[PDB]
Amino acid sequence: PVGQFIPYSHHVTDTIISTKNAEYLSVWKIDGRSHQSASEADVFQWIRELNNTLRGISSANLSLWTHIVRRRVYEYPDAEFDNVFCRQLDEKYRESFTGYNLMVNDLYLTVVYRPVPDQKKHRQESCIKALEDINRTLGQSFKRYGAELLSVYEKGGHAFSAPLEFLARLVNGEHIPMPICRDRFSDYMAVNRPMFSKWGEVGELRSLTGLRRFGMLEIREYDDATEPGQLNVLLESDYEFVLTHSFSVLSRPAAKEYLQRHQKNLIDARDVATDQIEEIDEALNQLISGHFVMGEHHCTLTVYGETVQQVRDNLAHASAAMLDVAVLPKPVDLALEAGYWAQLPANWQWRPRPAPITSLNFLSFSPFHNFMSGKPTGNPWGPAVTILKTVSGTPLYFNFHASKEEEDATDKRLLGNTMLIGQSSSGKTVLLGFLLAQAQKFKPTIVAFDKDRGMEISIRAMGGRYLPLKTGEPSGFNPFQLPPTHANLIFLKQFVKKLAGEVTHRDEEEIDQAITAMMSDSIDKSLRRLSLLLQFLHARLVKWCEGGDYGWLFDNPTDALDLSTHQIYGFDITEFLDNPEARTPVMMYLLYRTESMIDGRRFMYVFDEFWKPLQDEYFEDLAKNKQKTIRKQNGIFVFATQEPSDALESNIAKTLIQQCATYIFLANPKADYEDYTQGFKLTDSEFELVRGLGEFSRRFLIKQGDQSALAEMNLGKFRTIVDGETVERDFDDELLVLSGTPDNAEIAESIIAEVGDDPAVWLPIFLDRVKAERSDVGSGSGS
Amino acid sequence: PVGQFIPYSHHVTDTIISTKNAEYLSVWKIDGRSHQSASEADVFQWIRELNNTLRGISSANLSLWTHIVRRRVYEYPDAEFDNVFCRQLDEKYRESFTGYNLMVNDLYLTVVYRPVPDQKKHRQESCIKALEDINRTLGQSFKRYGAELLSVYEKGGHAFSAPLEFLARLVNGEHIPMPICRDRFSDYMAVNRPMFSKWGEVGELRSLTGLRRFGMLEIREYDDATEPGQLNVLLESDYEFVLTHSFSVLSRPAAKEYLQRHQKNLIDARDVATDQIEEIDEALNQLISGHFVMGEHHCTLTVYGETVQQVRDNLAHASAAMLDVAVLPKPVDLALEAGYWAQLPANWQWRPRPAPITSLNFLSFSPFHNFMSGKPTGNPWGPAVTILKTVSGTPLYFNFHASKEEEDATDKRLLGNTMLIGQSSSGKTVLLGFLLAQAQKFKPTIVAFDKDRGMEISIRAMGGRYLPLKTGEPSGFNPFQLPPTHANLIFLKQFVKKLAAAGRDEEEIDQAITAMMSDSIDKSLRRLSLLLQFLPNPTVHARLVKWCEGGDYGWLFDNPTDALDLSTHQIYGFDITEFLDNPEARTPVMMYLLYRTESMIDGRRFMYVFDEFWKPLQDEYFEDLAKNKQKTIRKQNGIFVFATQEPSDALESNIAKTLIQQCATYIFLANPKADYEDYTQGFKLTDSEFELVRGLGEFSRRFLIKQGDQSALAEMNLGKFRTIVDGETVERDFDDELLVLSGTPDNAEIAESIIAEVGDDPAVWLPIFLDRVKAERSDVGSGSGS
Repeated sequence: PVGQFIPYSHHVTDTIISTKNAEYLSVWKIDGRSHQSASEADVFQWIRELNNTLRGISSANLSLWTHIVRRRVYEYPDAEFDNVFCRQLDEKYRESFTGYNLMVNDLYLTVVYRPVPDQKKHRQESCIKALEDINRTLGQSFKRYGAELLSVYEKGGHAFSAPLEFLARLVNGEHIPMPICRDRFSDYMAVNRPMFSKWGEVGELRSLTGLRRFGMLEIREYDDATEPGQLNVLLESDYEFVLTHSFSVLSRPAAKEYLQRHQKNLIDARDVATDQIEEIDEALNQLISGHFVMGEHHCTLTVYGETVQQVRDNLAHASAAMLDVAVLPKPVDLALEAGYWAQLPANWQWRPRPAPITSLNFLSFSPFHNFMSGKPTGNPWGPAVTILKTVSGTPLYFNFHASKEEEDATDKRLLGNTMLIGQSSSGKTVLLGFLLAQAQKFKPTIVAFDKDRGMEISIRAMGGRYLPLKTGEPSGFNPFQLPPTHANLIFLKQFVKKLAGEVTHRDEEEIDQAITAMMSDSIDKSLRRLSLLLQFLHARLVKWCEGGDYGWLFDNPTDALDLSTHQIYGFDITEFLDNPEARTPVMMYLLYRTESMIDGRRFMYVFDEFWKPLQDEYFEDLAKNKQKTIRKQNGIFVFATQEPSDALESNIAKTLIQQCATYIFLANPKADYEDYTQGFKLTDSEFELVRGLGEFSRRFLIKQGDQSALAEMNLGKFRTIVDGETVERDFDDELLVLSGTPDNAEIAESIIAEVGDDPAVWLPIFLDRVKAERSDVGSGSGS
Repeated sequence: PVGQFIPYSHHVTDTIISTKNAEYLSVWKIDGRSHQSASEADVFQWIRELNNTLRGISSANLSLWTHIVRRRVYEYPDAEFDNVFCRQLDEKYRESFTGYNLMVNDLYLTVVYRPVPDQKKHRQESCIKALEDINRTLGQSFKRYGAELLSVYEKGGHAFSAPLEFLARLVNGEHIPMPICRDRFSDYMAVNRPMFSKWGEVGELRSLTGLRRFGMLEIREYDDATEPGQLNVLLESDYEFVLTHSFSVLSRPAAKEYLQRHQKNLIDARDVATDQIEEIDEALNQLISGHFVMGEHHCTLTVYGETVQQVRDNLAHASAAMLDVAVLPKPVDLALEAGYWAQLPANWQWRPRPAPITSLNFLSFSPFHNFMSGKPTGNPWGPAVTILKTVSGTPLYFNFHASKEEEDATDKRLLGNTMLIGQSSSGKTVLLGFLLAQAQKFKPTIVAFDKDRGMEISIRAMGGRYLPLKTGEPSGFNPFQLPPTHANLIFLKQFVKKLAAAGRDEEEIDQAITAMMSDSIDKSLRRLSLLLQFLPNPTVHARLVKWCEGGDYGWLFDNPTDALDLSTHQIYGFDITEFLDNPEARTPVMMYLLYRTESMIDGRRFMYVFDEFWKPLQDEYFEDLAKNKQKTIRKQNGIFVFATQEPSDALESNIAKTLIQQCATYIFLANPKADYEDYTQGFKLTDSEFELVRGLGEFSRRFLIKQGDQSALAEMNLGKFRTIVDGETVERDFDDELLVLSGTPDNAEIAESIIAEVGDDPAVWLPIFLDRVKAERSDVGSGSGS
């Protein structure tokens, strides 16, 4: 049958998996350091640190199985928006990938402990303690690597097994979420059994997504040298394959005996003393000195597909890309019937060929892969944008919340803050408008604070509120002046930031309590109450000058209910570089209102030049306490500053950098310098990349946690429906997200003054008309 | 398994590999000598020179194994052009090759020294010295044979050891690049494992690319009367075969004793086969003097294919083609298995029948005769173009980077200068355009100096500039001379070459003119106008103004700048049509053009193109800068290609003879005139190659291509149609012979139309205007006048 060939039986604890041969397993899901944004000394230092780690995690009680699974992305739920602009953008982006081969490649590392009644239970508990020590040391040496211990999807429904299903994805060919029952896992739990041909050419695998066929390659006689990332040319890899590097650790005297027999072979060659006995004696010296640790090893690449000519084509391309880098893959005959059963990490019996390798040549073969999202689908929301063009590589799946320095991981969901920095108008607002437009698939309510009349047409076409501020016109927000919790506290803050220990600090709290007790008795009084509050018990200055603050509650009604009608809200903080005269009270009560509003969804506070308005100590107290409370309770801050080396002088910017998850560096030219390496936590290669992309390349360095790569937008794509359609250029709905100020501002104002409700169906029609007039007559006629 | 049948062990030195029985191999690749160019009686002289070499290194430790491998060439890449006209020409030429005679054959020779603890190391260190001596001898003897000693290939990505890959090709069936590693080669070479069954079955070879089958033919006859090319009739056939000849040298007592045994059985005892007893006595005295060397020799023909009826058909067709040359093949039974392991050059065990033959009957059965075929890959650039219609169908794979007897040091990549010889432009311009398009395949920086408005449509459609430079139109000023880069020396040389024509060393006077000209820093047309309006204050500004003629339209001086894409292109062209000396017109404009285009690109693909190359290079400055420019530009990846209309007029000069001496690929087009003591003296042909060039004809564009020491005829043949395609609606080719051939009244009107009638940078105005050329000239042009 099939159940005798798969050795697992979960009977111990969360991370450890027992079996019938009394072995124990523990699976890690890693997404390692990117192999595109680092120097050669950095990857050499990484391999040296990993070898110094694995030198202690040794001594014959260990088997490490590194799996590199390149898999299609069937789990991605591309869905609808229920507004026509964002659905049009999703349609253009989804069919803007003309054969991009959307595959993601995750890593796994299986740690297997094998030692060689109540005493057997004691030995089992000793293996549990020993493997927990191994897992603790491995997690302490994988802090840069993003290695989540994979006993993490527990208690979903009725006790689902997370160190399982990866051991199903090897054996079934599809990620089936395994249930834990009081039974054995080898009975009939692994459902989709594969079958083999009688000659052993290509095996078949009857999954639920369709019948597949697979072929394998075994690596033998690899090169005597070892590049650190030597076999990373199989990550582009149009294969949907599974790579398995098994290293079962041999002890020191067993490895010394193996080199003794190898020297006996190389010295008793029939009159060919090939002078190769000078590096194996050096290897014996490194073994006795303790610099190495050797063990048995086999590498199997199982490439999947269908229509066996295509499987053989993939096998031939894999053999070509392997022999390019000086390893020799032999194909497999009927021993493939054992080789797939050598895929599982409890398979010393059906092991194809145990080549003894040193640990440096094992870490040099599986060091780790390029950059993707560690959770493509599975975030606290859905995946925001399937960003293409990690440059010559996989997709991105850009998320606002990925990871951070994982200390005290409990009592928090995930840090979600992002810093979308870049040079002034060099491709910042188009990316921010695109991300805020694409994020609407799981219903957030974004609140934006602009730089200078930017992102206007995007938020206005999304259905947003977007009041544009001018401070002279009476159309503006009014002081609401009715919280029945700490009206005295907000009267204190209003008095001190209206006079602008402010000036003398003499009994202003008595003025606040007097105006509260004389005016508010108790609830639901109108502009009579607001007029008493404005008049008597900005303040003295506008009271004696009559000019400069018309936009506040100066015979303006209580516009306080306007935070349940729309979803996107937008305020222009353009003419407010004169803080703390005007910018900090306005944003003080705006952030007061919009922080009293928390609707449970992702409240995305979008800032443009966040260091400009937040220049008061009240916003420092908010950037401590409110930032902790909002990044706790399903809130997301999206900053976009422009001059970060001019922003780094304030400590508010420092404490907002230190609590920010994902960074985007867009178009920083050579005018900026080595201060990206300190504060922003970069290496030298990442700053070299962001300075070497140039000025008008419109691609950005994305960095999440300890991973970094590049990303583009690719606004040139076309599709083929039956014959090859026209080139779309992604230029329809591109001037609406770029937000050129005069055309979009004038036409948006005039056609919200022409048709009443804010349209997604009628605003871009005449917006397209008024943009096409300029873009056709002004740019084609005169030459 | 198979690891006991394939006898190889580790590399011992750079070029010598080992065996599990302590034999030492060294693999040469022999780009063999071209035999269908001189095959009257010099073939016997080549065979006698090779036998006089092989008698020197007789050395009964030795065993030679030579392999003729016909391979269906797959490594020639598809040519992505990123153009429209040149891509159309590449598509038309690629569909022009349905001529099924692909399969380049390459010839290898493995020298196997078989030497019959620390003493074993001494044995190895003596066998290395002996095989290095034999390698030096065979290198000095195969100098004209295009030899290359296959070394350990020190950078593929780490180290890739490539005499081993050919040793893989005998056992695997494809060029598998075998990486050198910490394991003997007997355990990991045989990737594609063979299979054999029983009586009535040919061998199977289950490769990853597809299933293959193979049969074997064994040479077993008592034939003596051999010719030096008796088995090159298979060198044009289509089997994808591997033909192995093995010759292990018999020792002198064993050779004399077995020759005594065979002569007792043959030339004596009352039958004697009269009269075959005469050669044996003098040959026995020659063997006691060593003039013969007898050796165990066998030969197998492994014929590859698929669909075993087709393998049996190819075996029967090879049987007929070898029965044509009085050789009797035999099919191989179950000993095919052993016979397949008879191909690897360390197996004296699995040999079919080690019958002894002499050295001349081994060097005559398998000499290094080869149809000329260039490198498909491996050249430092991309391969240029394949051209068929050579000696018996096999393709050529033309390449500029072909070796020579020069390069005493291996400093540059490969010598790559080329020149065409032909009279009256008899289809020269079409060949130069057809080479320029397939050179535009791998993006070069072409600079051309055309003769009389030729190559103008090809350059203009290829993304070129093509200054007309003519003293006859209402326009014409295209020269600037304004910014100085090598100011004092080069503009001093240009001034003294512009004014110095009086019959007297005005060098310091011109130096003071340049010193008063440079006023002061970074000046424009104001500075050039100051240079024009400097006072006379003898050889003076008078002849300068009167030999620019005043309002210098055809001339170089008194111009504005023409700064428009002088460096941001890929193809530049100039004309020297109305340029002849007295007055000195052609030399300063050529000096200025070579000076400005010297430092165009230092490092990437550069190709100087010259038409009538002996015409501008006449003065002594051109000799000095030609020698220095060759010596410093051949290292900086700048190759040349010349073309002349007369051989004898080009051989009249001396610096032109120096440039002839340093070329690397000659293409002799067509000469019925054929002055005898110029082709064989200056351009270095033999007598039979010159007779070939004379008998080539006068209008057909069949040309003798000679590169290295190989020579073969070729025809580019852009006049051939086809018979089938996927879109079965049209199967004839007609175009692109009227755009590269570039008749000057067509090119003048194409330039006038691209200036005034339409206006376009790329080749997008072309095809209806090509109809406006062709159909309009055929209907209302030549035939119907008025």
